[PDB]
Amino acid sequence: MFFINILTLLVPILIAMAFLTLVERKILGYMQLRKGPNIVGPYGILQPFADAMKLFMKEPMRPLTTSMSLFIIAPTLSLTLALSLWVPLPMPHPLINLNLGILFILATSSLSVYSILWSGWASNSKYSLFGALRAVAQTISYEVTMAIILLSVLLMNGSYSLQTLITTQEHMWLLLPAWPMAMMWFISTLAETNRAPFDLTEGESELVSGFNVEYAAGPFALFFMAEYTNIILMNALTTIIFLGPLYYINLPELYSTNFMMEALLLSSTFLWIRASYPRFRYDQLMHLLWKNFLPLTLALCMWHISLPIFTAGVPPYM
Amino acid sequence: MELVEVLKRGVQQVTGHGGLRGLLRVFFRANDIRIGTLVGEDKYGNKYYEDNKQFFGRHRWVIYTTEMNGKNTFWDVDGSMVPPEWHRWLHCMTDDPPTTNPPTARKFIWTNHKFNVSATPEQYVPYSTTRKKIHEWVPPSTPY
Amino acid sequence: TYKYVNKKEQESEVDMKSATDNAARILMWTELIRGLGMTLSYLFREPATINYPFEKGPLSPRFRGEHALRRYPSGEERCIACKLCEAICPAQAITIEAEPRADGSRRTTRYDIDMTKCIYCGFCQEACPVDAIVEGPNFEFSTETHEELLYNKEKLLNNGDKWEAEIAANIQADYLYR
Amino acid sequence: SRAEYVVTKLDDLINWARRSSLWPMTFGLACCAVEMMHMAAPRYDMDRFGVVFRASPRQADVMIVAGTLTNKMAPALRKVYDQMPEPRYVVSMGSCANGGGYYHYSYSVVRGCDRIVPVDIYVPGCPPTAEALLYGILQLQRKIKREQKLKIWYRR
Amino acid sequence: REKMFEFYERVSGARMHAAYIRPGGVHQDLPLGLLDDIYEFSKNFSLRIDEV
Amino acid sequence: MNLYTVIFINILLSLTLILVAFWLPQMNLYSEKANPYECGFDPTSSARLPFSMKFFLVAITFLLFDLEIALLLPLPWAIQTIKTSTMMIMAFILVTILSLGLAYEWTQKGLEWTE
Amino acid sequence: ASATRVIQKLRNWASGQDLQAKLQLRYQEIAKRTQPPPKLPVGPSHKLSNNYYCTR
Amino acid sequence: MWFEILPGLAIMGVCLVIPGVSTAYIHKFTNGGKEKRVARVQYQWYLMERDRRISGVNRYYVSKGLENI
Ligand SMILES: CCCCCCCCCCCCO[C@@H]1O[C@H](CO)[C@@H](O[C@H]2O[C@H](CO)[C@@H](O)[C@H](O)[C@H]2O)[C@H](O)[C@H]1O
Ligand SMILES: C/C=C(/C)[C@H](O)[C@H](C)/C=C(C)/C=C/C/C(C)=C/Cc1[nH]c(OC)c(OC)c(=O)c1C
Ligand code: SF4
Ligand code: SF4
Ligand code: SF4
Repeated sequence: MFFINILTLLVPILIAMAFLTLVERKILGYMQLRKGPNIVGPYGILQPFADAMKLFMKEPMRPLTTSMSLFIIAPTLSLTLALSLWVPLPMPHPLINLNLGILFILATSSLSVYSILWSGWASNSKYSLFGALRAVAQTISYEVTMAIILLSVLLMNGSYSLQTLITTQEHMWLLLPAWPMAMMWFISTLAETNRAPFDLTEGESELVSGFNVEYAAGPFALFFMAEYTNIILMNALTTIIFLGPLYYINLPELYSTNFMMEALLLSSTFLWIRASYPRFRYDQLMHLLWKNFLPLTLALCMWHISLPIFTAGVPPYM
Repeated sequence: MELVEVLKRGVQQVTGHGGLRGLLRVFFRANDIRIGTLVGEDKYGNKYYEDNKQFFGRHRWVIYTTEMNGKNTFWDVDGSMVPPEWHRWLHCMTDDPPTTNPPTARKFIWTNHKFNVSATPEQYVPYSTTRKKIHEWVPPSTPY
Repeated sequence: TYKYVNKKEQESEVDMKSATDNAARILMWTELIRGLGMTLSYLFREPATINYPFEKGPLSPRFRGEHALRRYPSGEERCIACKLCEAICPAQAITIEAEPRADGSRRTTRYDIDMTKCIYCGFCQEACPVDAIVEGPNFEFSTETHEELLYNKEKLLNNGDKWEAEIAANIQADYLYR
Repeated sequence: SRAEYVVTKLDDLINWARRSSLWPMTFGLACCAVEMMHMAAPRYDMDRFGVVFRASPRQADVMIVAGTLTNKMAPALRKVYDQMPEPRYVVSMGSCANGGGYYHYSYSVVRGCDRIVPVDIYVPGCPPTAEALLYGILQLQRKIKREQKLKIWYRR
Repeated sequence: REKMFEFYERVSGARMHAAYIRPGGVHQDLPLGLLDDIYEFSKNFSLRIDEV
Repeated sequence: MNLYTVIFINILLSLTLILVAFWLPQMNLYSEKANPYECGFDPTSSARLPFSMKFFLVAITFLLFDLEIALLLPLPWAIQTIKTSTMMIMAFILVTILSLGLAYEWTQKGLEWTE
Repeated sequence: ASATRVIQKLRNWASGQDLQAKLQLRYQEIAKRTQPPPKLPVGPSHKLSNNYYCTR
Repeated sequence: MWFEILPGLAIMGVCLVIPGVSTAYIHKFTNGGKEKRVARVQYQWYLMERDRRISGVNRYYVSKGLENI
């Protein structure tokens, strides 16, 4: 009965990941005054499945200069960590209930940067090495602020358990007492997931395709499934943390439906953002995060350390 | 209110193709279920519609026949299947359909259109249309 | 007369009213929200797409497309092998041979257009004194082999008979501009 | 037979996936590449056929030769074509690519991209209108639809 | 640009390579009704520049 | 045990898709296909040569700040102490010297990338 | 043009412009695709006299 | 038009609700119609182990009330 419960997590997520590729191509379409896919199936609904099938019948590439062990490991790691980020998410009851879920999300997210690094390095190509060394630069940019932002929000929550955020937001979104951190949190998630205007590791304009330039076929498909799963998860995580869905102990179906509506809406804003802005320069990404966000995040960390103290609003341990 | 008018046009388009079979046939062949005015039809079976309220470029369109010259074109439609009389109207090179301004008849004009025959056994094959230039000597057929 | 695109240094003083506006611009990302608005407005505009191949892009009667050899209303070929289309062709795309016919007429035994040399300039259409060679309105004639794009006389006369109904009306709509 | 029938429908299945996802390589040479950008423009929106431009030849299915191929660029065009994973298709677009075009007699021009790579579809014009290229692209999908790889494997 | 290509085609018959300006003048005169369409496009084009 | 099961299931899917990708397609290997990519021309040198890091000082400053995260992450448990004055004073100082350290590096052109 | 008045208000406000007055799409204000025949004028050397070529 | 985006946006929506609803129900189906007991601290884990021992069927979720004394 637990195996059936994995099915009803990993399969709906994978289906939802695929259609995000369709929603991306049609929202980008209509925002660009065109229609996006709409021939492959009714309104393109079969277009995601065509792309998947075609990619797994495409010849896979084994470049002569490549380090095969890491070349193969990297896409496999990418998609594993994308699916593993989901098992602790409470919706409103998580598949795996962890006391330090927030750290499991932080630690799993960091380890997924090594799929970019190892793949790029293992390709033994100049454009793939440029892409990898932007993954290093991008992580050094957003890592420090992203952890501290979480610390600030969790001092109103009382613990690193994700399931306790449901109870913190019983009467109010954390977005209100924390909208400065949500603004900084949201931009971090665009950097965490290599999403425009921060698609610097890929960055088709400057690097031909960045880290995955030497990847074709099914191995390259796994990288994308990982990229789009993370988009849903990071916005799903942002919905739990800051936009707490309605939770009634008698209507757990209500929390999921409301959780989905806000997660879909936030996922759309990622697609909305990609259609609206030019791409950052990856040196300027560091300056954004270290010279703007970091000074503000440290101050808000000190604000939220003191805030429960001088209002006697310390969250409970349990 | 306006939202209801929109659903009115939506219903009117869903039921305006003659049954469920009609709506599925048009929707999966053209991926479009608008309701134009039938402007005419050709000897091959293409139907020509128009709606001048649409913006220039979608105000005229053709639903290709499902069988032309013995080929099955239920799914395989290509723009070369429009004959030359409608080719001019369909491309907005004029303003009046052939049903009201027919082309001048000629005895050499093709009666039966022919679409792109590339890849098929009807395909054109180039060759030289001149005759031999240098004529060779023919030896006697007898001993000397 | 000239104008400055990026000059504005008629420096004003930063009022507390104005400084707080600069800060709200920077902290609240206001100009970046304006850009999000412009792409949101486009989402609710009707797309400019047309439903090809069921809908076609507009064309004019002058459109320079596929070539064709025309006839007179009696069915006689218009081409008299003058070779002026050949002398003008910028691409040397036309090859012609001629001789007296069986009835004595001046007619071509060969007439080729290598449609892979042609630049579709329409100059042959202008040079022809009897409207024999024209560029019809066809543009959907891509092939699966190079050799199918070397048109000899039979192919070009066949295009003439295929498209005459439409060619004749385009000349009727445009010859007065020529 | 039953197996020969099943192989036929499996053939349609794999073809359909390749017909419905053609990813041309971001790659144009001269003025013909401007009309290829118009086919991507809103009016024609090749994306609605499942046609997405991808920069890397590893991720690309189709190479559209959209402009003149000079001798200096001939080896490089072949190299990016070799690096395309198979199956892979070439659309030759324009007189320059088709056979040299306006530069057929130039000392520096390859008289047709089909001396360098195998070409599937030839699109005439200088340039072909975006619809002409679109007709050619859709004529490549029908060519794939006629593919019979699985059935031929069965009869080997 | 797709609309400006329409003005190129209505005078010359080609969307891009018009071959329309020639030593001594232009090849053909404007077709009737072309200046209205150029004017209709021009009255709206500054809004397009504004959006960009 | 559940958390071990769900992750093997994740790994097996990633493995299973990896095997299908390599043994399902029809592969035609030759030298010119499997050479590295570099925009159509041959690479002029291997990609394993040194690649100068213009942000190296920020890289090692990330390490120092990374460990200063490890000191602030116990705070959610620390605000449960009776010695609230102490907990708060230590917290304020810790964040303030991280800020003072950051200001010094910022003013020393330390955040600037080496040209 | 076919857009409801609610979506017109939404997209006018989001853009900050009056889109309805200046639409990207073309409807009826275009020229008719079949115009009457022209009658183009001759040039200044279409005279019958006083028009020797060597003087121009 | 823009509402043609909805068919895919609606599929994605249904997909994202199956995880939450299926997990909530599966927990009730494997825990006697009750929420899966959460054990954050050792004390709560002790209560589950005691409940497992006094149930009589070696399942912590088979509660015994005043019927049993
Ligand atoms: C070199 C870096 C230095 C920069 C950083 C300096 C930080 C200095 C912070 C000083 C703030 C301490 O603020 C101090 O908080 C404590 C407890 O929180 C308050 O103390 C009060 O509350 C505590 C419990 O909370 C009671 O037990 C106590 O009797 C009462 O006095 C003090 O009234 C207040 O003055
Ligand atoms: C990003 C993805 C997409 C789908 C985009 O929408 C479009 C379709 C891709 C574009 C823009 C280019 C595609 C191929 C290519 C490399 C063209 C050559 C080119 N490119 C030019 O500029 C960009 C020129 O500028 C004067 C040129 O002369 C030439 C010759
Ligand atoms: S259109 Fe130009 S290039 Fe083509 S055949 Fe005529 S004169 Fe030659
Ligand atoms: S087609 Fe016209 S120009 Fe060419 S040879 Fe014949 S008559 Fe002369
Ligand atoms: S065929 Fe004509 S349009 Fe195309 S590249 Fe050559 S010169 Fe340019």
